[PDB]
Amino acid sequence: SPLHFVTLLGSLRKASFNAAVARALPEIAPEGIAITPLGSIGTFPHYSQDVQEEGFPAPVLTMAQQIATADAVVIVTPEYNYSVPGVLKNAIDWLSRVSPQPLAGKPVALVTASPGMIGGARAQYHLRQSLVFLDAYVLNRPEAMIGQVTGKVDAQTLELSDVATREFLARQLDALAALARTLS
Amino acid sequence: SPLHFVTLLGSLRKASFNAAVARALPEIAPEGIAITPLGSIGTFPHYSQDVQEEGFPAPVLTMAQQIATADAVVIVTPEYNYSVPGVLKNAIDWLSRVSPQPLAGKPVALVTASPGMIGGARAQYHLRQSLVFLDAYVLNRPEAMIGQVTGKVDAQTLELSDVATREFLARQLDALAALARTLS
Amino acid sequence: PLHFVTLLGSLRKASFNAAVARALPEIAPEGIAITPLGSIGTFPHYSQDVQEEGFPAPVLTMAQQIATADAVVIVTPEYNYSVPGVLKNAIDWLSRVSPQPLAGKPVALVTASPGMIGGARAQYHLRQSLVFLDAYVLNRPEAMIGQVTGKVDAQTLELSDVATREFLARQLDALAALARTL
Amino acid sequence: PLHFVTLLGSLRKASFNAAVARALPEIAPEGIAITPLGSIGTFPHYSQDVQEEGFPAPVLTMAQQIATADAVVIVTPEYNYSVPGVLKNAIDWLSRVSPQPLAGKPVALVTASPGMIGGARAQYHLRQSLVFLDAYVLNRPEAMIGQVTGKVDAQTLELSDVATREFLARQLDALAALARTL
Ligand SMILES: Cc1cc2nc3c(=O)[nH]c(=O)nc-3n(C[C@H](O)[C@H](O)[C@H](O)COP(=O)(O)O)c2cc1C
Ligand SMILES: Cc1cc2nc3c(=O)[nH]c(=O)nc-3n(C[C@H](O)[C@H](O)[C@H](O)COP(=O)(O)O)c2cc1C
Ligand SMILES: Cc1cc2nc3c(=O)[nH]c(=O)nc-3n(C[C@H](O)[C@H](O)[C@H](O)COP(=O)(O)O)c2cc1C
Ligand SMILES: Cc1cc2nc3c(=O)[nH]c(=O)nc-3n(C[C@H](O)[C@H](O)[C@H](O)COP(=O)(O)O)c2cc1C
Ligand SMILES: [Cl-]
Ligand SMILES: [Cl-]
Repeated sequence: SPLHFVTLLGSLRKASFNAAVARALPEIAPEGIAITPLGSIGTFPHYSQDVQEEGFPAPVLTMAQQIATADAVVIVTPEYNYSVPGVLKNAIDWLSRVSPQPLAGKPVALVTASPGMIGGARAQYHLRQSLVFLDAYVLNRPEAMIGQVTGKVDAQTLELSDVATREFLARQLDALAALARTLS
Repeated sequence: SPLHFVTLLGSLRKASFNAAVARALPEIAPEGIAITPLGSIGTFPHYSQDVQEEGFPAPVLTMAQQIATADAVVIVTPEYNYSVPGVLKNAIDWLSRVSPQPLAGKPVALVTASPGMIGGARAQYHLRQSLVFLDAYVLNRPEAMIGQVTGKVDAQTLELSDVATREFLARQLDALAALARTLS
Repeated sequence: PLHFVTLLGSLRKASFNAAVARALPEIAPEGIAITPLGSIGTFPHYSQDVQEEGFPAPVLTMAQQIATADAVVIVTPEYNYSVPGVLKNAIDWLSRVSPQPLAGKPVALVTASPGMIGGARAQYHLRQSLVFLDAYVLNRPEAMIGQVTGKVDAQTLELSDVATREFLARQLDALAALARTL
Repeated sequence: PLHFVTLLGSLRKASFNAAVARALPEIAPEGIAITPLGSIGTFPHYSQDVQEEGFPAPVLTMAQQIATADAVVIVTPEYNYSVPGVLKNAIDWLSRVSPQPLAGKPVALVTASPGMIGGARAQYHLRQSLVFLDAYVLNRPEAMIGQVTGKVDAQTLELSDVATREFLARQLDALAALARTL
């Protein structure tokens, strides 16, 4: 049983640490699980009910269908102002108005990375609150808060090289895989 | 002592109930307090550190200076997916990177309106969490959650006419005024 | 073939949440037996010192009834925009138990309140603790019983409101489907 | 000319948060007297039934020491991603007091933990209750003492760490400025 996971990325900057983390998920995945990245949340317009009425942005239905046809989603994001980046919450707001709504019943795992010690934990719980409304099924264990990320991805090379973080994340994908196969 | 309050609006749609609420604040204000609306959060680009480096969007510094020169801010917003609209969190993310940062030390009052019973309370507390980081001074009492807003603003005329809601909000501005004069 | 237990967050005899909790066995969908756990009020305040002189008997007892239950329904009021301390104290004791009763446990929440918001805030704080305990907490439908005052007979102390009974039976239906699935 | 009281969220003799709480009077900026409130452990579990037979004596006592204090420093661990039930129980009792001691009260929070996060999650849940109580809770600087194990002498039970003592003295400075301002 080959699973397909897609990753949703909360940062827009080229040198993003969270992006480096996301890029590593596919090389980290345990055999039997392919992982690809979704489109950029940066292509979405700001959510407006007027825009919705005129019609859903193509990039939003694209992301909706890729999530819906995926076996699980891994959300990978920094924490902004003790919460979720507004850009990322904005992508969530759009996906939440689609019918059928793509996150409903969808296995979901969260990963946050910060240069600081909290490792973006404040973000994960606000994001959970929204996901309750969307009826996603978010993995409780293990939680992935990557503090001091600056020390875990080597500079100029962009890559996540920290061995223990790769182990941790690889095991989180396994649990996500097990969660998905159990709601199947 | 004449105070000046500005209002930050969380919805983009023309027929927004929260917009109707905001529009009423100035006619509601107690003598000695002028209230004007800020620019639209819809003119901001998605927050990106790359964009920041190239330079702050003009609409962001505009809003920063209007807030900083204001005696207090009233934030008026719907709740999206049990949290703050991503568009509004995105405007918050931008303002948070300005120097000096405009919300630091700023008296702030929150107002949320929902057609439902919760009246957007889930949003107010997530928004508070962010505002702690920004060092804003957000009014505890009275809290303004306007549930069943559909019944409180008359249709086709756009206006907030519910007498008790106007009283409640007018008294919340007074408390905001008292909070501001006390940090002065 | 399905057994649910109820954990109650108010101690006062005339508690609105207690009324709600008593109706659950009555309105439950057939094939579902729902029984009440013991009172959270018999726990001492958590303390690691006390724990190291062995677990309070009722703590092991409740741990036992939860662990071998198919699901837990937590029915509680909201105190100060959050979970009642006494309820949270129960949850704290249970979280230290030998193997921890709530790991993997299907859970539904029900809050009741005289006010507008119906204990909504309490639920989300509770969800955050349940994450750490690896409980599987039902998303839909959420049960917030605001304006409880008019839905419970002031004498008799039974939730009269028919619509509310029907709603809770549906939440039970959903909680069952969550349990069988997991 | 400034008086702060401390409210402690752990009951265990060898509590890391207790160590932190004892250092506060020592490192306090001159002109600031800091004394400990009574133990939250002497409260019974909240109940409206108990309340209607009059408030537990220690509840009125603590209400009294808080109300006439210039500020409160709440020092507590994090239990299950939230506030310890026993601490929350104290807060629950205080919230019902005659006039409520925390309305308008300047407050700083300090959490300590062996782990990375240092009780961060606890603080934000607590802030949500304090909103309803109209406490004025200091934003900057926030004091999360992660990895507390290495900052407190295992024998002696005093927070040895110099940097941490210096940080807390600054938070006290800030809490004072908040108090004089309000
Ligand atoms: C607007 C803004 C808000 C931020 N808020 C937080 C925060 O609340 N907590 C935190 O640890 N870091 C915060 N940061 C710092 C980010 O954690 C850090 O910039 C991180 O590397 C961004 O992730 P990225 O590298 O994937 O872009 C914030 C940064 C910005 C620009
Ligand atoms: C994407 C989206 C998410 C929403 N989330 C919530 C919610 O969590 N709680 C709620 O009560 N209403 C929610 N609503 C409904 C809004 O409360 C309602 O549409 C409101 O009138 C919008 O405010 P406005 O009239 O100022 O635009 C949501 C609406 C949208 C479009
Ligand atoms: C200490 C305390 C705190 C309370 N906090 C809230 C609150 O934050 N929101 C609310 O709607 N009701 C609050 N209430 C009121 C309860 O919702 C109400 O008393 C309810 O009936 C208690 O549940 P019960 O009837 O099952 O005992 C509080 C009550 C007490 C005693
Ligand atoms: C019931 C319980 C729940 C706990 N939950 C957490 C938690 O969520 N996060 C954390 O970092 N530590 C948690 N801890 C560990 C405490 O942070 C640690 O025991 C700390 O030393 C307690 O504070 P104290 O030393 O002052 O008693 C928990 C401990 C207990 C007993
Ligand atoms: Cl930062
Ligand atoms: Cl809706």
